[PDB]
Amino acid sequence: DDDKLHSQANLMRLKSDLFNRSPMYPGPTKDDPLTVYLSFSLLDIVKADSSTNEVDLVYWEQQSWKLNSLMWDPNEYGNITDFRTSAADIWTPDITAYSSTRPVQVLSPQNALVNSSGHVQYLPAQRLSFMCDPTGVDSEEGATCAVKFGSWSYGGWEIDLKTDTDQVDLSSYYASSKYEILSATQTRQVQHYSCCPEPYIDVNLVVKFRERRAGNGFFRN
Amino acid sequence: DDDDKLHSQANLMRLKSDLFNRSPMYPGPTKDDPLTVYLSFSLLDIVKADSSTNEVDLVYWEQQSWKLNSLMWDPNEYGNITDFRTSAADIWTPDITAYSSTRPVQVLSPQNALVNSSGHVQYLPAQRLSFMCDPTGVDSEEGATCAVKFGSWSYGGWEIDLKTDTDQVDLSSYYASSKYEILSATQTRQVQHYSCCPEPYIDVNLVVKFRERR
Amino acid sequence: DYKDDDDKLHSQANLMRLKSDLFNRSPMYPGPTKDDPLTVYLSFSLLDIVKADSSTNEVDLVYWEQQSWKLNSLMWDPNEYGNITDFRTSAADIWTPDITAYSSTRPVQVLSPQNALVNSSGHVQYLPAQRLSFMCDPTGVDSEEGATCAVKFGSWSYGGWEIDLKTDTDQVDLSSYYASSKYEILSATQTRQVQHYSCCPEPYIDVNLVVKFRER
Amino acid sequence: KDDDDKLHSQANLMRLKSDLFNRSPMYPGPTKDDPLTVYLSFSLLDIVKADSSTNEVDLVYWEQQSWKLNSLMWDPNEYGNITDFRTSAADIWTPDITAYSSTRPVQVLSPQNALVNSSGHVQYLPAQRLSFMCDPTGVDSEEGATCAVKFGSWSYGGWEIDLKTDTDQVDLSSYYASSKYEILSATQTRQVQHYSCCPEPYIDVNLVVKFRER
Amino acid sequence: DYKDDDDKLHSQANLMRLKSDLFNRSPMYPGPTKDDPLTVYLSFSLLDIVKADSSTNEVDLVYWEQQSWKLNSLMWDPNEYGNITDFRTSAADIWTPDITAYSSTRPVQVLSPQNALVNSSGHVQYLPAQRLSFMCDPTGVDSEEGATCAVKFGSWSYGGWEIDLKTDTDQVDLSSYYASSKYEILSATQTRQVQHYSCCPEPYIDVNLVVKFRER
Ligand SMILES: *[C@@H]1O[C@H](CO)[C@@H](O[C@@H]2O[C@H](CO)[C@@H](O[C@@H]3O[C@H](CO[C@H]4O[C@H](CO[C@H]5O[C@H](CO)[C@@H](O)[C@H](O)[C@@H]5O)[C@@H](O)[C@H](O[C@H]5O[C@H](CO)[C@@H](O)[C@H](O)[C@@H]5O)[C@@H]4O)[C@@H](O)[C@H](O[C@H]4O[C@H](CO)[C@@H](O)[C@H](O)[C@@H]4O)[C@@H]3O)[C@H](O)[C@H]2NC(C)=O)[C@H](O)[C@H]1NC(C)=O
Ligand SMILES: *[C@@H]1O[C@H](CO)[C@@H](O[C@@H]2O[C@H](CO)[C@@H](O[C@@H]3O[C@H](CO[C@H]4O[C@H](CO)[C@@H](O)[C@H](O[C@H]5O[C@H](CO)[C@@H](O)[C@H](O)[C@@H]5O)[C@@H]4O)[C@@H](O)[C@H](O[C@H]4O[C@H](CO)[C@@H](O)[C@H](O)[C@@H]4O)[C@@H]3O)[C@H](O)[C@H]2NC(C)=O)[C@H](O)[C@H]1NC(C)=O
Ligand SMILES: CCN1C[C@]2(COC(=O)c3ccccc3N3C(=O)C[C@H](C)C3=O)CC[C@H](OC)[C@@]34[C@@H]5C[C@H]6[C@H](OC)[C@@H]5[C@](O)(C[C@@H]6OC)[C@@](O)([C@@H](OC)[C@H]23)[C@@H]14
Ligand SMILES: CCN1C[C@]2(COC(=O)c3ccccc3N3C(=O)C[C@H](C)C3=O)CC[C@H](OC)[C@@]34[C@@H]5C[C@H]6[C@H](OC)[C@@H]5[C@](O)(C[C@@H]6OC)[C@@](O)([C@@H](OC)[C@H]23)[C@@H]14
Ligand SMILES: CCN1C[C@]2(COC(=O)c3ccccc3N3C(=O)C[C@H](C)C3=O)CC[C@H](OC)[C@@]34[C@@H]5C[C@H]6[C@H](OC)[C@@H]5[C@](O)(C[C@@H]6OC)[C@@](O)([C@@H](OC)[C@H]23)[C@@H]14
Ligand SMILES: CCN1C[C@]2(COC(=O)c3ccccc3N3C(=O)C[C@H](C)C3=O)CC[C@H](OC)[C@@]34[C@@H]5C[C@H]6[C@H](OC)[C@@H]5[C@](O)(C[C@@H]6OC)[C@@](O)([C@@H](OC)[C@H]23)[C@@H]14
Ligand SMILES: CCN1C[C@]2(COC(=O)c3ccccc3N3C(=O)C[C@H](C)C3=O)CC[C@H](OC)[C@@]34[C@@H]5C[C@H]6[C@H](OC)[C@@H]5[C@](O)(C[C@@H]6OC)[C@@](O)([C@@H](OC)[C@H]23)[C@@H]14
Ligand SMILES: *[C@@H]1O[C@H](CO)[C@@H](O[C@@H]2O[C@H](CO)[C@@H](O)[C@H](O)[C@H]2NC(C)=O)[C@H](O)[C@H]1NC(C)=O
Ligand SMILES: *[C@@H]1O[C@H](CO)[C@@H](O[C@@H]2O[C@H](CO)[C@@H](O)[C@H](O)[C@H]2NC(C)=O)[C@H](O)[C@H]1NC(C)=O
Ligand SMILES: *[C@@H]1O[C@H](CO)[C@@H](O)[C@H](O)[C@H]1NC(C)=O
Ligand SMILES: *[C@@H]1O[C@H](CO)[C@@H](O)[C@H](O)[C@H]1NC(C)=O
Ligand SMILES: *[C@@H]1O[C@H](CO)[C@@H](O)[C@H](O)[C@H]1NC(C)=O
Repeated sequence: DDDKLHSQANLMRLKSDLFNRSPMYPGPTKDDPLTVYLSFSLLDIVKADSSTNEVDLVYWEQQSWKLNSLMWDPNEYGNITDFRTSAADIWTPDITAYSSTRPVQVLSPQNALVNSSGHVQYLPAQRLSFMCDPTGVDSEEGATCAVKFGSWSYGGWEIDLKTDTDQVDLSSYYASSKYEILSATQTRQVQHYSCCPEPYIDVNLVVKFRERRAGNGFFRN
Repeated sequence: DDDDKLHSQANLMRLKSDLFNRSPMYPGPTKDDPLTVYLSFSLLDIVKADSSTNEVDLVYWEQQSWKLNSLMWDPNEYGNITDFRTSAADIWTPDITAYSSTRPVQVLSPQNALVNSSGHVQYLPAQRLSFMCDPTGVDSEEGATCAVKFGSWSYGGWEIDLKTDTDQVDLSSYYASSKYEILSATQTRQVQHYSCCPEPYIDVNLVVKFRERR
Repeated sequence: DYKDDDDKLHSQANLMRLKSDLFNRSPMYPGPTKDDPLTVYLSFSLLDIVKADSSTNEVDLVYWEQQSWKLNSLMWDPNEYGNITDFRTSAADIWTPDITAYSSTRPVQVLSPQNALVNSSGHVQYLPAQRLSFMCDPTGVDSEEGATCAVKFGSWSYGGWEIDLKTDTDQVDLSSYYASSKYEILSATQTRQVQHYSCCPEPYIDVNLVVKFRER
Repeated sequence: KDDDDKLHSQANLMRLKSDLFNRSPMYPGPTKDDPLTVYLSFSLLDIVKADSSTNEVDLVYWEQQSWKLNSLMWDPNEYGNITDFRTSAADIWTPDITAYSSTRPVQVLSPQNALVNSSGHVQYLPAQRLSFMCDPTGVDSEEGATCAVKFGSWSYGGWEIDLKTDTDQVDLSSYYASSKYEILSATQTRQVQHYSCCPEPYIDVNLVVKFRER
Repeated sequence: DYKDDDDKLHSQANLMRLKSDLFNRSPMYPGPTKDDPLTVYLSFSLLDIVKADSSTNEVDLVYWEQQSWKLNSLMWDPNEYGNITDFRTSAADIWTPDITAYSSTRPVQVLSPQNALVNSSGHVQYLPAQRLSFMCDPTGVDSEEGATCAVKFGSWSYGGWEIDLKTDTDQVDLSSYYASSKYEILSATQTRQVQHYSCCPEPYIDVNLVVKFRER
């Protein structure tokens, strides 16, 4: 049972070495660029407001990246290959929804997973209000909306974005939602501004949805 | 007698300082240092059920308990203190969360925890929760049925194992004049597997059947 | 006069010296224990019943809650500190009890600066003004007999062997109640209660606030 | 060269702030032996909402507060002739003035910073949105509705803090011309309150506003 | 590449070194004075008119507000810092101006991470995205001429001798305005104004944002 206090001490020592004994990573630069992978799972479309043209979505947004400053040798740490930590202990990217109408709300505990090769996985669940015209949601063809995500302060030469797939994950979508999903895609886009040389990257989340019509009966999920 | 109670008070200051200021905070469980967390619910009120958004608002107390070796002490060195209350910010707490909440949880009680000499912690946040629920049927005799799963957000079953003492949600505090009456409320431990990973994942499924008070 | 100015200066330095000896000398009070229990006195003054929602069965109440307790670690000899017999300070500088409404439906909102009064015998007086939403069925509010609701207040984490709760009176103070409120108060009472549970030896104390009210 | 003088005046300001704030313990607040006079004045910006279902009204206003501390004085000659500065309100003591009949926490609409001058005067001007207890009945007639809310210290009696007003007329010059509600009059009046339990008098400023639908 | 990783490490150290020298090596900037006046450039990009409330005469606007200024104490020689000419940093790490909307009815809400760009000549660029409720009478929004509203922005505590405000253009940027908004913009202008008060010698500067809009 002295093995247990031992591995606890190894973890404590690892985090102290990583966090306490080095200054926090200052973020990416044009000389030290970063790639952030984004992926979305849509959970629920909660509300569509046709008087303001705002829609409210609940989703999980997976973010991952890699820092050399987060690497270690599992063998000096008693074979710890990964650990959970508070997101406040690490640098995280400034990714944001460009068309939000209210401050995004965080639904999940804010913690991340770091492994020995320096990879970070951060998966905040969020509630978002964003600009969307729901017109046609009460029909069978439904309504279509889009919101773009990306760094607020960094261009493409500092932070690049990529997605693993263009399919947004619907496997967790709430089956009894007021709204059913017809389709959801997530697409990397490159934009330029005349005033500036560098590219700007965003991931475009496009959702087609309609009012769910129920039969009379219990729909179980 | 009044000079004993000053020692008593100094004994706790000393115990608190020895636990909290001497080693670092517990950095969560690991695969080879896993932790069991007991979870149990007491439902207070169903406040609102919204047909327009399909969200329901529950008020409840969520009882969490676990045990840490680093929180143990010998009461004889501490003036026979067997336990104390402390701010929850002073201790590690599990990341248990409702998977299908639609709004940030609202905290209805001061956040303090009880720690006892064998290192067991008792944490009892009272909360208001909005979660995804379709209230249809709430006006029938059969009523409406909703489910919300709770568990660790970031830790798997090899790190945090999750348990209940009973599969019965505690109704003894449920508000008798609520707009909604409770037909049944259950809390069931479930084990889940993802094809992506060998690790089992644990949740407690809170299932509630309810209808408008008639 | 620079004699008056010096006087002012010396008296400020005295209060500063008192506060520094109390607060910066010994670690903050760790809270009460079985061997060192604390008595907390509660009293309520009702200000407005702002609304009653019959769709959710919630009521919103504005009130002032007076809390007071004594700590030996807050005591001083006024002779050593310029004849200061008391002072006002931020509620953050001192231990406060964990008293909470057991049947709130939303986090309680604090309406007043959070400051407390401390006296040389170690007594603390703290009067937060608050707005609370709590579970109440306001059926009958539209009839002469009115509606009745109750909410219990007490320590969330400390049982009766640690914190003992008491009331000055069993009569809620109505003297500051808003005369133009949508609801008039038929009566309000505040009563200490002691509860025991099969599971546990320790008694649990609360103060039970019962308000009977109807539309103006 | 010119950048040198500017650099010097910055150093001067920083030196003054350090001497005032870092080089001494903050003012403990007023006492019976060291009382403080606080000047209060109101400018009404907008009556936003009048809710007849709850009897609450929502006002946007700025509240001017000023007082003088000997411990904020300095000789401009030792400070590069700085006669005043702007500072964060957290850096200095501010009085506990409060609306006694508020129904929700006041919302702060302006950056919280104060102006301090060499003679020790502080000027602090928070812009606020306030919901308070008011019965709007009559708001739909030509006579209008009347409402009053009292402002004063929460924790200090008249022997510690004394309130004064510059004038009994509330400043309307900034009132929003297109507001849903028109102002017939607004007065701000110092009042002395007595309670049976206590020798100490209690001071407040009573803000009375007559208004009607525009 | 392994030596390529040494170079990245070195560049991280350079930036960390830079920030440490700017921030931890001096007391905070105390803000502007009449002897060290400051010019702030303001520009607006209109995003959405979310809601026009005719029962309260409040309108809710989503916009980006670009603020730019220059501090001598933020300058550095890139040659001493590995040729870094700019960096991003948390807005909390720097002084920021007190610019505020004078006719807001609710606290402004921040929609974007608060970080700023600083470059070697001492220029800062801060671009908060915000949602603002302000006093506006939406009458005529359902007609052809539409409705017209205006809100003034400027320093809350500094006069013209300390903070001067400019705009680069009198034209609000509409290129990002949501095409599907409930409301379409007929025009938006942003104009520097100089306010004078009888009581005071010092002028007070503001930027007046005027928006003419109607139901789509
Ligand atoms: C610190 O950072 C700074 C800023 O990042 C950096 O300075 C810049 O460095 C880069 C890399 O050197 C420069 O970008 C390059 O530009 C090259 C083209 O410019 C050359 O040709 C220009 C045009 O000449 C014609 O036109 C003019 C009229 O316009 C006319 O008078 C001429 O006669 C001629 O007809 C010319 O203006 C320019 O001359 C300037 O710069 C040189 C050297 O810097 C200097 O000697 C001169 O006196 C004068 O100041 C120059 O001759 C371009 O070819 C090159 O692109 C190649 O490499 C890139 C990758 O680097 C590839 O993408 C591409 O495929 C090519 O292979 C590159 O884009 C930039 O112009 C520098 N200067 C400034 C101010 O931005 C420093 O180097 C950094 N310091 C350190 C220590 O790292
Ligand atoms: C700091 O602040 C707190 C309050 O915020 C102050 O607390 C007070 O402390 C004093 C001193 O301990 C208390 O006085 C004592 O009271 C007890 C109990 O009797 C009181 O309450 C009883 C029921 O609640 C009741 O029997 C009594 O009623 C009668 O008596 C009072 C007059 O005292 C009268 O007003 C009533 O009409 C009744 O006739 C009474 O309410 C009492 O037993 C103590 O008595 C003895 O000791 C005193 C000297 O202390 C002596 O003079 C007597 O002869 C006797 O020997 C004592 O009177 C008071 O109750 C506390 N009030 C509280 C807690 O709110 C505290 O004093 C402040 N400190 C300082 C330094 O200012
Ligand atoms: C700092 C704020 N920032 C937010 C921006 C905002 O981007 C977007 O909203 C956006 C991006 C790609 C495609 C469409 C976008 N978009 C819109 O343009 C409106 C709508 C809400 C939306 O989704 C992110 C990228 C870049 O900053 C890294 C910006 C660009 C960099 C450059 C560009 O100026 C033309 C542009 C900025 O204007 C400011 C900068 O000037 C220094 C910026 O505010 C955003 O412009 C859209 C754009 C800059
Ligand atoms: C990090 C966030 N986290 C939240 C999750 C969320 O879990 C659930 O929502 C859930 C769990 C059991 C049963 C039903 C669940 N569920 C749903 O799946 C939708 C509905 C709202 C709901 O309640 C907790 C457990 C685990 O993390 C410890 C997750 C799984 C671990 C693994 C799994 O990937 C296949 C899965 C994650 O996708 C991410 C991970 O990849 C590293 C995760 O986001 C959640 O997936 C549902 C699931 C992970
Ligand atoms: C820590 C949370 N705490 C809140 C409680 C809550 O108290 C009440 O809600 C309550 C008390 C007396 C009478 C009625 C009460 N009540 C209700 O039960 C419903 C309604 C909201 C209400 O007012 C305060 C006192 C004590 O904690 C010091 C509790 C008791 C201690 C003991 C008791 O268990 C039987 C009881 C607790 O259940 C938990 C404990 O077991 C771990 C507790 O959650 C509360 O029980 C009501 C009760 C505990
Ligand atoms: C500490 C909180 N405090 C708020 C009070 C509240 O003041 C008012 O509400 C008020 C003041 C003057 C005129 C009318 C007032 N008033 C009302 O009383 C109802 C309505 C909301 C309103 O505006 C401020 C002044 C004094 O505090 C320095 C109080 C008085 C000091 C003394 C008085 O006891 C009778 C009175 C207090 O009751 C408590 C105290 O006991 C130590 C107090 O809570 C307030 O009483 C209204 C009154 C005390
Ligand atoms: C400190 C608070 N402050 C906010 C003010 C508020 O500014 C405005 O509201 C404003 C400014 C320019 C033009 C129109 C303005 N305005 C209005 O006045 C009403 C309407 C809402 C609006 O936008 C900012 C500028 C200056 O402070 C730097 C003020 C002026 C400086 C001077 C002026 O006194 C006459 C005036 C102040 O009254 C207080 C001061 O006394 C020291 C002030 O509160 C604001 O007056 C509008 C005005 C001062
Ligand atoms: C510390 O806490 C645990 C529970 O959190 C206590 O364990 C209990 O032991 C008592 C023996 O009287 C039993 O009532 C329970 O069955 C045990 N708990 C559980 C969950 O089964 C332990 O005794 C506590 N130590 C004390 C009280 O000092
Ligand atoms: C730092 O940023 C400033 C702008 O904030 C840049 O200065 C601008 O340069 C452009 C192009 O020459 C000119 O229009 C003006 O001289 C500047 N604009 C403003 C607002 O002053 C500058 O390029 C940057 N400095 C360095 C050296 O990188
Ligand atoms: C860490 O995570 C990355 C991303 O999934 C993975 O490719 C890598 O193999 C992991 N490293 C270790 C040692 O676990
Ligand atoms: C305190 O009071 C005593 C009288 O009891 C007096 O002699 C003394 O001067 C006072 N102390 C101060 C500092 O005023
Ligand atoms: C400081 O403020 C007061 C008014 O509050 C004014 O009378 C005075 O002139 C100012 N400065 C001084 C006294 O030098």
